[PDB]
Amino acid sequence: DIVLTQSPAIMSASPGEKVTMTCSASSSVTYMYWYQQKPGSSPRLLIYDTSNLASGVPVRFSGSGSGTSYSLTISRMEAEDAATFYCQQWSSYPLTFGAGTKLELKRADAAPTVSIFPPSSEQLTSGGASVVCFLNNFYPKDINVKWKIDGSERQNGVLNSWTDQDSKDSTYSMSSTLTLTKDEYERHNSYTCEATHKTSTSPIVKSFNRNE
Amino acid sequence: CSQKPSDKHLDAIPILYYIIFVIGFLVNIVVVTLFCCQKGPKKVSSIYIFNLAVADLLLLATLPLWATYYSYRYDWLFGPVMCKVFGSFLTLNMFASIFFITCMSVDRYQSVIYPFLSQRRNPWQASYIVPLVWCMACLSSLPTFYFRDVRTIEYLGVNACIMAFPPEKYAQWSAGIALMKNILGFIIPLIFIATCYFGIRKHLLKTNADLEDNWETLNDNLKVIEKADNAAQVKDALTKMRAAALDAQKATPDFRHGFDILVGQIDDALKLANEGKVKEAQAAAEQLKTTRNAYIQKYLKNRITRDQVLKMAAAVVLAFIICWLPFHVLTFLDALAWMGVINSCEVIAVIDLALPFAILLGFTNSCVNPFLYCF
Amino acid sequence: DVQLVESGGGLVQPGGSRKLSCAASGFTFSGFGMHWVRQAPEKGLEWVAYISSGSSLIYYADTVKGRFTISRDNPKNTLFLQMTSLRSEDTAMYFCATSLYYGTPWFAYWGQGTLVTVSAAKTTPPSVYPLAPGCGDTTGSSVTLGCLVKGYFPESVTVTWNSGSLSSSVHTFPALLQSGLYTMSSSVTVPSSTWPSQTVTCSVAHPASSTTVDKKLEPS
Amino acid sequence: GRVYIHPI
Repeated sequence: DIVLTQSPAIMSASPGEKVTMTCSASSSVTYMYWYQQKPGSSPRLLIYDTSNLASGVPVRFSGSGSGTSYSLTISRMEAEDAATFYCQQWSSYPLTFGAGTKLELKRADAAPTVSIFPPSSEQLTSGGASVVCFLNNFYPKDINVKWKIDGSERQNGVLNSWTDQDSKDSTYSMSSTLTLTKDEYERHNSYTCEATHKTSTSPIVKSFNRNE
Repeated sequence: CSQKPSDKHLDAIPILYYIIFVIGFLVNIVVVTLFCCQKGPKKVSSIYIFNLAVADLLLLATLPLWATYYSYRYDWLFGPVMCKVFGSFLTLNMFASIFFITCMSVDRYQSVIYPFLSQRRNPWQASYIVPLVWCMACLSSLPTFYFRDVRTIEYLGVNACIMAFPPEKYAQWSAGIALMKNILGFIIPLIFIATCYFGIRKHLLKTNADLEDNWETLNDNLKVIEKADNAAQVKDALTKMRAAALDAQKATPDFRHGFDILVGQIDDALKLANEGKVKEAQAAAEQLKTTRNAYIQKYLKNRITRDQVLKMAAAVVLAFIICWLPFHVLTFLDALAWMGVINSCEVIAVIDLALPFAILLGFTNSCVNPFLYCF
Repeated sequence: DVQLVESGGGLVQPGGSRKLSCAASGFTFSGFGMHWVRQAPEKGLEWVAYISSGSSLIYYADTVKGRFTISRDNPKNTLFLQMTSLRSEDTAMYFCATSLYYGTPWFAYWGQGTLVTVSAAKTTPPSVYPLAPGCGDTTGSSVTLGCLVKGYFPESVTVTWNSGSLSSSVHTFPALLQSGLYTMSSSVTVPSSTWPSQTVTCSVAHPASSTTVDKKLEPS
Repeated sequence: GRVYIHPI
């Protein structure tokens, strides 16, 4: 029943930096445990019994704390460390985890590569109309996207999905799909995919007109 | 200091438990059934052998449950009642076994130093000693009956059959009961068994030495009689033969017939010497040579039984010390760790690693013990 | 080498039941306690249950207590978790994890995990629409293409791109829920020398419906 | 902590 609160929830770090994340408990805790988990895989044990390093774990990882305050520390940040870290307490059953701490790899800022796509012939002959817009390889992850049909802002029927941090270049990509009826699609001409990002003072725009 | 010690040491523990179970169990079955065949009409040592092999038989009979206990890694699944009955029953069979071994050492001591104790009132005394041994063993197993219970251990996630001492003074009760096991389960039996071995070795060795002494004086005095024709010489040599024959008389098993016949012949030959007849006394000395030379056969029987009995006593002492010594050493310094004297983490870890093997070493004493005593 | 393999996941209607299995190999199973630990989609880990090596000590989480039943089969080296009265809150990825140490409350060996989706929706195969540029975009720049997977259920699908030899940057985007169904997309960047002279296909595998689609991406 | 688990 012990509530675990990890802070910060999302943090970044460059290679060769010291990383420290905190895990505070409501009640007192006997032993604290630390697990690492990467996207698409199972967790692995980092720290057992508050401050003991698990077998096969690098010496950079260290755990500390007592009472109601614990912490995990990577002495020297490595590119292989960027993952999600959980703390799990034991003082009396049941067992409880924390929400986790997503440690992303800090990186130079990258502007998104925007490419827009009109609905295919299959979807049109089916009856629906989805206009897709891809923002590839940008940093930081924070980015805003506005769809505009004939200059009018449209946000009903938009889906934005961010990938996990790409392991190849430590970058982010996001997909924005504007779904709507084929009838409404055929009644307009200009479809504009705008995206404000940190890397540019003016919005990054990719548009198309059906008159092309 | 504190780490998780290597727990992969108890993989072969239940296998050893089952090996000791089948070997010691079959052996004790053979011995107990042999007592069920020959019975032994009103004997002392046979009764102690039977009760001893019975206690060991019940101990090894309770071994499989503890083998299953080590199989599931300290997880007891049989309930608190079985933890009480089988734990206190295991301890009861242990104390009964050790106490019976000590009592057998006492009975052998009395049977060797005092061959006077050869009456049928000794079995009737055993009819009170055996219930007294079981009574002292039960009153010794009472702490293992009042505290042995099942408790939940959350850090191990395991319901363990442990000694449920009051958590307020748990270390003090643990070291105290451990000291009770050291004093009552080894110290006193080692004092009794040890003193018995020193007694049998002293009396036996000095006895054989005096036997060779007297015998050699016999042959010397006879050779003196054969080649000396004087008045007051054959009489004195016959006196030496009679005295050395009376001191060598102490050899209780036939034997008393030979020694007594020799004393009588030397006495009559001395009667011929006190009258002045020297030649007849010398011919009687030749007849003495015929008797002693015709009676050297059993003189070797005494020596053979000397060697065998010596190796038996030494074998018993070495067996008990070698087997039950490590368990009480680890229990002693473990009790020192309970009272705060030993606070080294890896040392206490080594204690917790080596204790089960020592327990199986005492159970090994209960296994080979009928092989040593009965055969 | 410790191997824990989960099985028995799938789509369950609310109120129903399920039986999750955990095959263990590489160690003596009848000696260490076992744990069930789940993880909700886009959320963190959650300890579910624990059973001892001799089934003498069992602990349930308050969320599943009174409904789930953890059992053990040592002669067959198998862990079982019977889930009764399933609800949407129980939709998660279920792992069986142990410590290989008496039964301590930490997890040093995790399994592959099996997905359990609790919903009254019907299993729907995905509708794959190829995403190619509108006109030529004849600036010689590198070509970015995609495939839009719309309207499927349950959650897991896999898009594998078969294009030119290497020289492709693939981005698989996580699935979101719209109109009660799952929808996601996948992009790939290839040089302007390949497409459309070379064939670039996207493969969408939905094993929940046991359907596999291959889109060829023709220019529009 | 520490408890006595051994049979004897």
